Amino acid sequence: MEGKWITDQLRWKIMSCKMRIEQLKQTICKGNEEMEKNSEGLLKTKEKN
Amino acid sequence: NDINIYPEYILPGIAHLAQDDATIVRLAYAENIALLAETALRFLELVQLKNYDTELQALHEMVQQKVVTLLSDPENIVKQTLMENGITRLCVFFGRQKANDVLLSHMITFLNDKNDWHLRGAFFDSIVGVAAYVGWQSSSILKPLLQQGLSDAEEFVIVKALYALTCMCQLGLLQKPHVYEFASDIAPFLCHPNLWIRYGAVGFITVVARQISTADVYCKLMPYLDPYITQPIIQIERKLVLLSVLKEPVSRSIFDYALRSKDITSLFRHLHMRQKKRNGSLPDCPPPEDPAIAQLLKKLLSQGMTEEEEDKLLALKDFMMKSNKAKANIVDQ
Amino acid sequence: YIYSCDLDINVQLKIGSLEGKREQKSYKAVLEDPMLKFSGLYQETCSDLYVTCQVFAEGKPLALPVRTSYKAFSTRWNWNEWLKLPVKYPDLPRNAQVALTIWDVYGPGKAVPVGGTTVSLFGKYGMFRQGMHDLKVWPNVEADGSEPTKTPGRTDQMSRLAKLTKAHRQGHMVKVDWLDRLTFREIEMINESEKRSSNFMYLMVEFRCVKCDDKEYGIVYY
Amino acid sequence: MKLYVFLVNTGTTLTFDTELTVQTVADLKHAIQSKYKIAIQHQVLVVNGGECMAADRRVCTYSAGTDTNPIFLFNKEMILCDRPPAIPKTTFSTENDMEIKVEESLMMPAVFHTVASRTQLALEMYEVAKKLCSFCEGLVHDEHLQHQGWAAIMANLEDCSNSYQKLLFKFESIYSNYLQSIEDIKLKLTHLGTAVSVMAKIPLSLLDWINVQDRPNDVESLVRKCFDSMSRLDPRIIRPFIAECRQTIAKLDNQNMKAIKGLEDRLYALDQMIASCGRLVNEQKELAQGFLANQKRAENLKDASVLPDLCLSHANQLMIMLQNHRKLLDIKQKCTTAKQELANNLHVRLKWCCFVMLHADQDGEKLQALLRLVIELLERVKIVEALSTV
Amino acid sequence: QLNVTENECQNYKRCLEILEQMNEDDSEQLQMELKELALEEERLIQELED
Repeated sequence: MEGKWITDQLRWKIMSCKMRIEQLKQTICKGNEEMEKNSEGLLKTKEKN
Repeated sequence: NDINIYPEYILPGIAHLAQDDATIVRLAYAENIALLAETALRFLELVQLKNYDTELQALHEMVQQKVVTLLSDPENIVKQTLMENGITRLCVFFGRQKANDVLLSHMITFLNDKNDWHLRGAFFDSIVGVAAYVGWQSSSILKPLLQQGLSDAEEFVIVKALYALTCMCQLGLLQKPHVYEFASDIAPFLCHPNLWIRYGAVGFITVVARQISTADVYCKLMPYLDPYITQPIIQIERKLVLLSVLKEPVSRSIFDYALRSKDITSLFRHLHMRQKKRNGSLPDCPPPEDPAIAQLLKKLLSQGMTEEEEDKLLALKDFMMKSNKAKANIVDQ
Repeated sequence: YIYSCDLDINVQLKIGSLEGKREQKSYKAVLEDPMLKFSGLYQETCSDLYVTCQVFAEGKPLALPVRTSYKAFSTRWNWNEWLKLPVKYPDLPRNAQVALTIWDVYGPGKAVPVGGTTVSLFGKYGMFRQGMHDLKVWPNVEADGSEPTKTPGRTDQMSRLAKLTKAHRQGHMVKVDWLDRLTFREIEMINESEKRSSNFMYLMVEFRCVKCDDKEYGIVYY
Repeated sequence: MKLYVFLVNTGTTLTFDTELTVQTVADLKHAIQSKYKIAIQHQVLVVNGGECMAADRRVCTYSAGTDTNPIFLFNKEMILCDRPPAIPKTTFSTENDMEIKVEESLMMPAVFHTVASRTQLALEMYEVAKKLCSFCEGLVHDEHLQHQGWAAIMANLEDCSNSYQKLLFKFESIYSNYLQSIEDIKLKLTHLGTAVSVMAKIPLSLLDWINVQDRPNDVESLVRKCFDSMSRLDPRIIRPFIAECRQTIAKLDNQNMKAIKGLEDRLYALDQMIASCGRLVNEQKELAQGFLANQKRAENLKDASVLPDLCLSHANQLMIMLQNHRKLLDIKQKCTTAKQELANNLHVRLKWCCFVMLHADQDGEKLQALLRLVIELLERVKIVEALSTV
Repeated sequence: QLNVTENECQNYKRCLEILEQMNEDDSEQLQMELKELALEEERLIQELED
């Protein structure tokens, strides 16, 4: 049981590192999409202006 | 005069006006009646300290009886809501001596039509609470309640079920058999595609890992745990890493459209034969009700049907057949 | 038009999707705790949540945190559902405020609702709305329901567009139809400006029309 | 004699007045509920090395309840919920004022003509330090009292375990020889089929009594009884249930929990620290008395003791002693927190044993069934052999 | 008595092998997993920041 707890700690650490990388990537993707939409709207408005 | 009027009038007024149509009024009446029982109790304690206990016993009996009588209201939704909200130590008036005794029957009477399956999860939580001081030996009597909740309608009620699961794992007293039973059952349900259900399952899993813990965890579950853990990398005392170890939950939508069907029961046998093909000797495709079965099978296979699916698919598919018979009977109304 | 006293019926409605996107993903708060990644939005093509909705008469609770049934939004949050809140029509009708939340995992250890807003059950003049009232989102925060509600959901350029559209569609337009077409065309430009507007969270709240006059009936408390 | 009680569940100081000494048995429970923050429904208390208090017997019946031999209390919900024993320490207003005053005194500069106020503050600080040392001594006593409540918990575990082992191992061992007795039962079941045939062949003074006995033990009921007795009597049903009962016992059997660290080994260090704190309080009192004697010396110093810097020296000594005392106050607060710390550390093994208890409570329902079954077996052997003779 | 001793010992031995060293093998995985995931998370944080 003790070894199981230690291994759970370490393996959950590695997995949490991966999961954090993943969530950061998802947020970056959402931000990039928002930026692209804003850039498109800005370009259209700039042409009209 | 105040000491004398406390119980006499307090119960008198509480009852005389207790009769009211408003279900919310009745639930409030219940919560306030609990408060007023605490009040009369403090009044008796102060009288004892100031100025035998047999009156105290009669009062506590009246308290438990009042809790039950309140449970007699037809607005079962009202009772469920009031209990779930107040907690009130679940009326803390009869305990295992009588709380199990009359409370088991009272909750069982709730086993009517499951329209409010959310109320079903609420009742599961309420049973877990009643497990606090009523289930040492009737814990198995809840195990039949465990199966009944397995018969519950709401998948949100299913998340509430995993919650109350961990809750009993704390409470316990009927675990070992039901313990391994739930371990095996979840093993296929591991990749369960219900984010609420998946997370609450990982949580009940960590709670059980605490409760049974020991090497018992390894042998009993870790084999059942292997059905989901992509890697043995998790703090089983934790649910987030635990799920991280587990494989990604399968598309519940795909089986649901599969679930949406009617004759999948025989299609279920066909899927079992296909699994045997995966691990066995079935090379051929029997002559099922070809159009729908074949269409769905090809759609799923081309969809990316992977190796690990079929087993947990069949397990939760028996669960499905249950829930689907449930839906068909609900169509009666 | 109708008086609220007679009905006193329980609350029920339909489900709609929130306009506010999950750009509220706590980038730094994500950088802190591992649980949040377990967020349904954090890990799905879209985000489902556990709905919570209640009504409080100027802050006094009058119903339960109603939650919708199991439905799919992890790939598209398009909500096509109904919900029956626990508030009677006459129940605390005066100053009643529709507060709600949706429970979605702020983390594996943080699965709960963090979105809330409060709006009066009736309108700014007292008429009840049984029609969709898209709500102003208060992300990373939940509803309060008080008369001084801290997360307004329902009661300017977009305001002008909406008010003019309501007036015209009420039957307030002259036989010169050409404007209505141009009216919608320019409402298109106004909505385009509003959508180009960012750093805001919104939600579409669809009050279910009542089969009593069979509309988004305007009820007034009495 | 006022009741002395420590919530063995907390092993914490929550005493009772003699006012409840002679009141009803439930009076102690209601006192824990009201005076103590310990309700009734989810609560428990028993006699260490003795039985759990009944509803009638007085404490002294199991002589206890003293400041050195009190009764042990357990909040049922305490382990029922995870509830690492909460130490939501009451308002530290005394401790907060102590901290504020100590900070001021450390920030207090040398006193020139302020010697009287400095001596007054030093005396107040010494009295407060003595009061806090006494409170911490009572705390170390309550730690030894948690140790005594743990002894009581081990005794209660041993007792309940003895009852459960009695019933269980009784039914079990009885079946153990019942194995050959099981072959005899098989012969009896052959005779039972024979008796069923005879009764079919025997439709219908001592005969009157036998028939009366037949009225509540109908033929179909007895046949079902024998059938189920054999079926659940599936020897594995015991041997597997045997492993089950052994597992319940083991679940009780957490040896390391009781032998935590030689709790007396650490309690000795705790008592030594309490002694050091008392010595510090005595030294602070001695320094305050020296400060009074020094006020007298400064008053008489106008003529014969004209050496300078007396007031500055007094203020500096007061500040130094205040800093020293505040230092020990640090260990005092550390022990205040270690209260809840060791409380959860115990609640761990507590829950271990308690869950063993609930599982073995299911096991004991099974064991009452096993009694009933072995009884059915033997008593039926005799009486139903008679009734089947026909 | 020996029967009860066995009733405990058989169950105890059941999981003893069931306590598979697979995770014991997983123990060394953290060593390679740990520093690499640390570098990866730092890079992901920098990317998210930009």
